[PDB]
Amino acid sequence: MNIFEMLRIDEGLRLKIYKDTEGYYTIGIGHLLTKSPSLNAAKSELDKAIGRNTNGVITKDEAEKLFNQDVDAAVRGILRNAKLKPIYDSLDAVRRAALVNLIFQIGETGAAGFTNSLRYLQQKRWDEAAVNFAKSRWYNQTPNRAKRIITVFRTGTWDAYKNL
Ligand SMILES: [Cl-]
Ligand SMILES: [Cl-]
Ligand SMILES: [K+]
Repeated sequence: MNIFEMLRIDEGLRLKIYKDTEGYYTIGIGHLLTKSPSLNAAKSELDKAIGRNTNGVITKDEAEKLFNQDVDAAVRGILRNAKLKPIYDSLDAVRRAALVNLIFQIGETGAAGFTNSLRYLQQKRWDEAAVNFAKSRWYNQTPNRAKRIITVFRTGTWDAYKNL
């Protein structure tokens, strides 16, 4: 288990544009294209991203390329965010992966509302952090995925992703 295998499980792989859990145009391994309701707008974003006129369809290799860029950028942004970097640095590698996964899904701005939960993680109050993370729109909207991420933050093990 590692961050890529973890996010590959949570996001799946689709080589044609599709709508994510929020209704937004996405492709590949959870690569958000745009929040716009315009398919054409999403297709333009895809072409920009891949570097060619794709028509809404990409290769597995291309999907993987954007995926690598997304995870890298996610970690990197965590490191530049003063509200997140200290949390990240305080955790072990397993929990760190859980935090990258959360940000990949909700974005830094999304995480702005997780100050309390993040603080419990920094305090290493695992159970409390877990309880706190569940009290969120994120949890309510994607509970199965959230449960997984929360168990990871709670135990520091990949048990929730085994058998997946
Ligand atoms: Cl991109
Ligand atoms: Cl879910
Ligand atoms: K997805």
